[PDB]
Amino acid sequence: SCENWLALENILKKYYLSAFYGIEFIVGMLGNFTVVFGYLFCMKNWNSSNVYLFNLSISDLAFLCTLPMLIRSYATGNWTYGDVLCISNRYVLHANLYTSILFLTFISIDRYLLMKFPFREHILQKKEFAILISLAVWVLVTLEVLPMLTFITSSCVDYASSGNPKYSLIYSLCLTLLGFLIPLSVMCFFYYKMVVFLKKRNKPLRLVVLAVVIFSVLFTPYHIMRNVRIASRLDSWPQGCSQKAIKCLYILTRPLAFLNSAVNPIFYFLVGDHFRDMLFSKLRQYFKSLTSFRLLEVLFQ
Amino acid sequence: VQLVESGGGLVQPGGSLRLSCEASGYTLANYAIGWFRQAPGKEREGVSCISSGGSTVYSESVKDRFTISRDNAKKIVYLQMNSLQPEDTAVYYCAADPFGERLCIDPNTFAGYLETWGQGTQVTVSSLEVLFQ
Ligand SMILES: CCCCCCCC/C=C/CCCCCCCC(=O)OC[C@H](O)CO
Ligand SMILES: CCCCCCCC/C=C/CCCCCCCC(=O)OC[C@H](O)CO
Ligand SMILES: CCCCCCCC/C=C/CCCCCCCC(=O)OC[C@H](O)CO
Ligand SMILES: CCCCCCCC/C=C\CCCCCCCC(=O)OC[C@H](O)CO
Ligand SMILES: C[C@H](O)CC[C@@H](C)O
Repeated sequence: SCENWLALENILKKYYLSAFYGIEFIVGMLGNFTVVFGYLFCMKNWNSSNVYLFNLSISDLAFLCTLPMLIRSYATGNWTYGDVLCISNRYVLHANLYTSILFLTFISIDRYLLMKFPFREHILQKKEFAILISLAVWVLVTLEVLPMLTFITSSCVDYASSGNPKYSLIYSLCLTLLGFLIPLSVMCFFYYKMVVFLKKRNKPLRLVVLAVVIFSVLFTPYHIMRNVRIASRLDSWPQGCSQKAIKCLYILTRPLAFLNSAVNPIFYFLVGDHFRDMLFSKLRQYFKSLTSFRLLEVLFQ
Repeated sequence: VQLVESGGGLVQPGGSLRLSCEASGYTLANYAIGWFRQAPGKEREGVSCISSGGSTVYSESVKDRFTISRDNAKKIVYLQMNSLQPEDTAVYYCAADPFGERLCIDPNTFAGYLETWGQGTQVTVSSLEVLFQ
């Protein structure tokens, strides 16, 4: 009766999740090490945007480092890493989703403030303030994700599969609101304010428009399906293949939401500093150091 | 490009000074120019910036008092400083960003990326009334 949806669900986990997470792992690992090493080698004086972007990259690397375990468990259909790594991986996955959109919310507020006060005279525009905020994003998101621990009761299942669906749906709905929808509308609010400032007098709008687009498109199918998935586990939910179909649709959306960790290093090239030009120049300086002998140039000339 | 600042000296509170930033051998066309100042023991503070596209930015401390401009041929950058107060006493420097549309977005951060600076010019705002008190 629902054997087709069941065979499909197994195929989706075995081949689709493992191939899509595998691409995210390569793209994400390369892009995030490029920009991370780029900041540690090129950037000597950091502003608010630099701090958040760097933090966004730590959040991505924390999640991307768990992907080889997920890929193997899906490809073989068995979790061999034990309970603790299962819990800690579920945490970094969700901590990445929610710290990511918050880091972008704070970059958008930085870009708006910089538009009005380019000399960073205000307390909210200082790098010491950015560090405290960054720490507060890590503390807040950890506390938002912590109630998931109560749902773990009854190999390494997705949060939407474990615990009482009645309580889990409420929590999921609050987590969608606090973690996704409110930071998204805050960016939209700051997008509107930037437009009003510009119309009264396009480059600073790029970052906010792109962040609203990327998060709207990547997080919406995942967040709708996660709430539909949990609701479909309720006793009051109708009988049939609907539950199995929803399981399949939900699985398709998960790597789409997690694409964030591979595509969000793009925000480093939208802060007006010519970072790309700095990357090639520094790379050229390491290539030109091979031929040129500065130890002999100073000694003879 | 090699930069050199002109103007600046003693001025009475309420007075004016016009600083000049010249690039002796070539045009400041493809460059963004920033005016920065440093008072003894204090951190370097951005004051004003002009983009290659002619856009102008001013710090909250000098807005509605200072005017940055490029001359007719656009060879020199000027900093007109009106209603000068003792708090404007500092060594004033100019800096040039070859990415003409970059510097003035974030002058205090992006100044850290710049290699071309002038030697600086001393600006002193004081009255004989304070000197003889
Ligand atoms: C397999 C490659 C991973 C790609 C991951 C997708 C996110 C783009 C950033 C990648 C960082 C490494 C590339 C650094 C070279 C400069 C990148 C660049 O110029 O793209 C940004 C563009 O300027 C915007 O307008
Ligand atoms: C500088 C650029 C570095 C680029 C290179 C990548 C960065 C390092 C992380 C790799 C993913 C981690 C894969 C390791 C997975 C081992 C999981 C584990 O903890 O072990 C399980 C346990 O031993 C069984 O019961
Ligand atoms: C905006 C983009 C977001 C991405 C997705 C938004 C979809 C919204 C809701 C979907 C519930 C899924 C409907 C349940 C599946 C079909 C219902 C049914 O009767 O299932 C029988 C089964 O299909 C016999 O083969
Ligand atoms: C797995 C969870 C990860 C937990 C991670 C939580 C960290 C968040 C707190 C503060 C910002 C951290 C990065 C601070 C950046 C240091 C460099 C800096 O700001 O100094 C600039 C200076 O001018 C020369 O680069
Ligand atoms: C022009 C662009 O937005 C600056 C950042 C790139 C060049 O790295």
